[PDB]
Order: sequence, then structure tokens, then C-alpha cells
Amino acid sequence: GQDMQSLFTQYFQSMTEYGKDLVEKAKTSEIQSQAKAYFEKTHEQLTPLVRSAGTSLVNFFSSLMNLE
Amino acid sequence: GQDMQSLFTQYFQSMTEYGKDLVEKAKTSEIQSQAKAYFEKTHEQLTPLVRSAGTSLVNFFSSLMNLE
Amino acid sequence: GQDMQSLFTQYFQSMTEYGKDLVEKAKTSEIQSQAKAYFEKTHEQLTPLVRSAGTSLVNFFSSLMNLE
Amino acid sequence: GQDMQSLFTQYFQSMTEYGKDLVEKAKTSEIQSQAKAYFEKTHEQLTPLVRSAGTSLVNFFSSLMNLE
Amino acid sequence: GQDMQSLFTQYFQSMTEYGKDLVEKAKTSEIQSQAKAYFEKTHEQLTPLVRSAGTSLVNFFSSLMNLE
Amino acid sequence: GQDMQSLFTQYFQSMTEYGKDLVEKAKTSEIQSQAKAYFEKTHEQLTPLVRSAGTSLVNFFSSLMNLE
Amino acid sequence: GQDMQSLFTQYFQSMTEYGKDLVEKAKTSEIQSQAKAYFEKTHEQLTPLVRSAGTSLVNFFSSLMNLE
Amino acid sequence: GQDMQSLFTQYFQSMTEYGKDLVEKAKTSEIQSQAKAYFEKTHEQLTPLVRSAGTSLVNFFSSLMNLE
Amino acid sequence: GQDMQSLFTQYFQSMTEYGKDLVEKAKTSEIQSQAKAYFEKTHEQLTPLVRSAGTSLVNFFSSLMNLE
Amino acid sequence: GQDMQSLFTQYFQSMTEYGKDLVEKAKTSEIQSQAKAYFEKTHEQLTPLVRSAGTSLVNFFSSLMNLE
Amino acid sequence: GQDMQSLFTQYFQSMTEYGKDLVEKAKTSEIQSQAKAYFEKTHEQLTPLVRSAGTSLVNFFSSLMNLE
Amino acid sequence: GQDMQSLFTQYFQSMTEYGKDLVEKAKTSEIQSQAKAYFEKTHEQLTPLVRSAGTSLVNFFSSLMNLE
Repeated sequence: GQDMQSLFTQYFQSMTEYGKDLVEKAKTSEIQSQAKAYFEKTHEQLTPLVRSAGTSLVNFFSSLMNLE
Repeated sequence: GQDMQSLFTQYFQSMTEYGKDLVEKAKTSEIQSQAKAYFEKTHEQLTPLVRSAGTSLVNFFSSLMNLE
Repeated sequence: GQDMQSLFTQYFQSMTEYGKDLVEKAKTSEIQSQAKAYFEKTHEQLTPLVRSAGTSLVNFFSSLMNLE
Repeated sequence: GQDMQSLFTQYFQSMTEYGKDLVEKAKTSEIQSQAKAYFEKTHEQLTPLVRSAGTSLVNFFSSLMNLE
Repeated sequence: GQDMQSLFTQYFQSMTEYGKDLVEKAKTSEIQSQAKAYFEKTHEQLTPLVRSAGTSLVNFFSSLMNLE
Repeated sequence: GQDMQSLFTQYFQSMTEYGKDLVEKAKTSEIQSQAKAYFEKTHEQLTPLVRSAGTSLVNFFSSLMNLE
Repeated sequence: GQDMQSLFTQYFQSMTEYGKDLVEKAKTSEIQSQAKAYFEKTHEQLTPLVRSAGTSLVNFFSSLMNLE
Repeated sequence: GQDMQSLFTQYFQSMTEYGKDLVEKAKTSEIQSQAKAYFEKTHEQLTPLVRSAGTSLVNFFSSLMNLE
Repeated sequence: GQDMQSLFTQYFQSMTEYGKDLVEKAKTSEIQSQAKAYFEKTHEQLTPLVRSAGTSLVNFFSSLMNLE
Repeated sequence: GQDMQSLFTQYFQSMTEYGKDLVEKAKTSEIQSQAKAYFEKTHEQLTPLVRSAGTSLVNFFSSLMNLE
Repeated sequence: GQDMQSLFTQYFQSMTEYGKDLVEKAKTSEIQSQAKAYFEKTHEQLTPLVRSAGTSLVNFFSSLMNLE
Repeated sequence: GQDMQSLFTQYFQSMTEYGKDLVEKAKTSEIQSQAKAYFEKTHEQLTPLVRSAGTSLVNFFSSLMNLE
């Protein structure tokens, strides 16, 4: 049949600010850092770490993802 | 049948700022750093680390992804 | 049938700023660095690290990806 | 049938700035560096590290990718 | 049938700046450097490191890529 | 049937700047350097390191790529 | 500023029949006839006689239409 | 500023029948006839007689139309 | 500034029938006839008689049309 | 500035039938006839009689059309 | 500035039938006849009688058309 | 500045039938006849009678057309 699973934005005569990481002053600081650091024997299958108007669209159709 | 799974933006007569990482001052600081650091014997299958209006579209159709 | 899984942007009479990493001042700092650092015996299959209006479209159709 | 999985942008009478890494001042700093550093015995199969309006389109159709 | 998986841009009466790495001042700094550094016994199969409006289109059709 | 997987740009009455690495001042610095450095016993099969409006189109059709 | 005065239709995954004049049987009959017949000394300035999904878009901008 | 006065249709994964004049049987009949017949000393300035998915777009910009 | 006054259709993965005059049987009949017949001393300035997916785009810019 | 007044169709993976006058049977009949017949002392300036997917684009720019 | 007033069609992976006048049977009939018949002392300036996917593009730029 | 007023068709991987007048059977009939018949003292200046995928492009630039 009909299937619509989409990120559907439609702007008309509009003003839009979004997804904006803004630093004005930093000193000896760690500011807005997407990171993964220290993994040992880890098993991640679908782990999207997304930020600042980023996007991650995964369309698996009759698609196996087999880790053994 | 019909399948629409898409990142569908459509702008009309519009103004849009987005996905903007802005540093004005930095000193001895780590600011907005996408990173993965220190992995040992790790098994990642689908892990999109996305940022700042970036995109990641994966369309797997009848597609196996077998790690053994 | 019909399958549309696409990054579909369409601008009309519009103004759009996006995906902009901007440093004004940096000193002894690590600012906005996409990096992977120190991996040992790691097994990554589909790991897009994307940033700043970048894109990564993977279309696997009846496509095996077998790491053994 | 019909399959459209494409990066489809279409601009009309529009102004668009995007994917712009801009440094004004740098001193003893590492700013906006896409890097991979120190890998040992690693097994990466499909890992696009993309940035600044870059693109990576992989169309695997009935295509095996077998690392053993 | 019909398959369209393409990077399809079409500009009309438009102004577009994109994929622009700009340094104004640098001193003792490493700024915007795409690099791979120090690999030992690594097995990379499809790893596009792309930047600054660069592109990487891989069309594998009934194409094996077998590393053993 | 019909298969279109192409980098399709079409400009009309338009102005477009893109893929521009610009240094104004550099001193004791390493700025925008695409590099591969120090590999030992590495096995890379399809690794496009692309930058600054560069392109890399690989069309493998019924084409084996066997490293053993 | 911004002015949008347009016939804006946008269909998605939809089925639409419209503007359909259908005769199955006619005998000695006048069926669905757009006509103007017998005018004498008439002064028509903007008189759209439209039918069956037809359209008539008149965009007069700072445009005089002077009959004297 | 910005002015959009257009016949803007955009179909996606859709089926549309429109503007269809269909006669199956006619005898001694006048069926669906766009006509103007018998005018005497008439003064028509902008009179679009449109039918069956036809279109008539008139864009007069700072354009005089003076009948005297 | 920006002015878009256009007949803008854009079809994607769609099926569209339109503007179709179809006669199956006719006898002693006048079926779907665009006509103008018997004019005497008439003064028509802009009178588009359009039918069956036909089009008529008139773009008068700073253009006089003076009948005296 | 920017002015787009055009008949802009763009088909993608689509099927479109349009502007089709079809007679199957005719006898002693006048079917789908574009005609102008009997004019006396008439003064027509811009009168497009268009049919069956035909087109008529008139672009008058700073263009006088003076009948006196 | 920029001016685009054009008949802009662009087909991709598409099937399109249009502007097709088709007679199967005719007897003592006048079918689909573009004609002008009997004019006396007529003054036509711009009268395109167009049919069956025909086209008529008139580009008058600073062009006078003076009938006196 | 820039002026594009052109009949711009561009086909890609497409099938297109158009402008086709087809008679299968005719008897004592007048079928699809472009004609002008009986004119007396007529003054036609720009009257394109076009049919069946025919074209008529008139580009008058600073060009007078003076009938007196």
C-alpha cells in the first residue's frame, strides 16, 4: 500500500534558526564535544550519536544485520 | 506499492540558518570536537556520529550485513 | 513498485546558511576536530563520522557486506 | 519498478552558503582537522569520514564486499 | 526497471557558496588537515575521507570486492 | 532497464563559488594538507582521500577486485 | 517584502481525478458547451470563461489596462 | 522583494487524471464546443476562454494595454 | 528583487493523464470544436481561446500594446 | 533583479499522457476543429487559439505593438 | 539582471506521449482541421493558431511592430 | 545582463512520442488540414499557424516591422 516515513519540513514565507552550537568565551574548558572515549570488547549495532541539526536516516527493508 | 522514506525539505520565500558551530574565543580548551578516541576489540555495525547540518542516509534493501 | 528514499532539498526565492564551522580566535586549543585516534583490533562495518553540511548516502541493494 | 535514492538539491532564485570551515586566528592550536591517527590490526569495511559540503555516495547493487 | 541514485544539483537564477576552507592567520598551528597518520596491519575496504565540496561516487554493480 | 548513478550538476543564469582552500597568512604551521604518513603491512582496497571540489567516480560493473 | 499568490498543488502518494466532462449518450442535445453567442457593442475588460481543470492566471503588476 | 505568482504543481509517487472531455456516443448533437459565434462592434481586452487542462498565463509588468 | 511567475510542474515516480479530448462515436454532430465564427468590426486585444493541455504564456515587460 | 516566467516541466521516473485528440468513428460530423471562419473589418492584436499540448510563448520586452 | 522566460522541459528515466491527433475512421467528416476561412479587410497583429505539440516562441526585445 | 528565452528540451534515459497526426481510414473527408482559404484586403503582421511538433521562433531585437 502507501508508506510515508520521512523527515518532511516545508517552510513558506518563514524565518527559522535551529541546531546552532555557539561558544563566545572558553578557557581550560571542554564545550559541546560529541565523543566516544574508551571502549573495550563492546558490541554496538545501531547507535546514532547525532547533534546540531545533523541527521541520520537508516532505511533497512527486508535487510538482515547479523553480528555473531 | 508506494514507499517514501526521504529527508524532504522544501523552502519557499524563506530565510533559514541551521547547523552552525561558532567559536569566538578559545584558550587551552577542546571546543565542539567529534571524536572516537581509544577502542580495543570493539565490534560496531551501524554507528553514525553526525554533526552541524551533516547527513547520513543508509538505504539497505534485501541487503545482508553479516559480521561473524 | 515505487521507492523514494532521497535527500530531497528544493529552495525557491529563499536565503539559507547552514553547516558552517567558524573559529574567530584560537590559542593552545583543539577546535571542531573530526578524529578517530587510537584503535586496536577493532571491527567497524558501517560507521559514517560526518560534519559541516557533509553527506554520506549508502544504497546497498541485494548487496551482502560479510566480514568473517 | 521505480527507485530514486539520490542527493536531489534544486535551487531557484535563491542564495545559499553552506559547508564552510573558516579560521580567522590560530596559534599553537589544531583547528577543524579530519584525521585517523594510530590504528593497529583494525578491520574497517564502510567508514566514510566526510566534512565541509563533501559527499560520499556508494551504490552497491547485487555487489558482495567479503573480507575474510 | 528504473533506478536513479545520483548527486543531482540543478541551480536556476541562484548564488551559492559552499565547501570553502578559509584560513586568515596561522602560527605554530595544524589547520583543516585531512590525514591518515600511523597504521599497522590494518584492513580497510571502503573508507572515503572526503572534504571541502569534494565527491566520491562508487557504483559497484554485480561487482565482488574480496580481500582474504 | 534504466540506471542513472551520476554526478549531475546543471547551472542556469547562476553564480557558484565552491571547493576553495584559501590561506592568507601561515608561519611554522601545516595548513590544509591531504597526507597518508606512516603505513606498515596495511591492506587498503577502495579508500578515496578527496578534497577542494576534487572528484573520484569508480564504476565497477561485473568487476572482481580480489586481494589474497 | 514577501508575496505568494500562486495556484500551489503538491500531491504525495495520492490518487486524484478532477475536471472531467464525460458524455456517454447524446441525441439532438447541446451538452457542456462553453460559448459566447451574440454580442453587440459590448465592452468586456477581464472576463475569463474557464472549464474542466482549465486555468487562467493574470499577473498585472504596475500594469494599466485603459479602454477609452 | 520576493514575488511568487505561479501555477506550481509538484507530484510525488502519485496517479492523477484531469481535464478530460470524453464523448462515447453523439448524434445530431453539439458536445463540449468552445466557441465565440456572432460579435458586432465588440471591444474585448483580456477574455481567456480556456478548457480541458488548458492554461493561459499573462504576466503584464509595467505594461500598458491601451485601446482608444 | 525576485519574481517567479511560471507554469512550474515537476513529476516524481508519478503517472498523469490530462488534457485529452476523446470521441468514440460521432454522427451528424459537432464535437469539441474550438471556433470563432462570424465577427464584424470587432476589437480584440488579448483573447487566448486555449484547450486540451494547450498553453499560452504572454510575458509583456514595460511593453505597450496600443490600438487606436 | 531575477525574473523567471517560464513553462517549466521536469519529469523524473514518471509516465505522462497529455494533449491527445482521439477520434475513433466519424460520419457527416465536424470533430475537434480549431477554426476562425468569417471575419469582416476585425482588429485582433494578441489572440492565441491553441490546442492539443500546443504552446504559444510571447516575450515582449520594452516592445511596442501599435496598430493605428 | 537575470531573465529566464523559456519552454523548459527536462525528462529523466520517463515515458511521455503528448500532442497526438489520431483518426481511426472518417466518412463525409471534417476532423481536427486548423483553418482560417473567409477574412475581409481584417487587421491581425499577433494571432498564433497552434496545435498537436506545435510551438510558437516570439521574443520581441525593444522591437516595434507598427501597422498604420 | 543574462537573458534565456529558448525552447529548452533535454531528454535522459527517456522514451517520448509527440506531435503525431495519424489517419487510419478516410473517405470523402477533410482530415487534419492546416489551411488559410479566402482572404480579401487582409493585413496580417505576425500570425504563425503551426502543427504536429512544428516550431516557429521569431527573435526580433531592436527590429522594427512597419506596415503603412
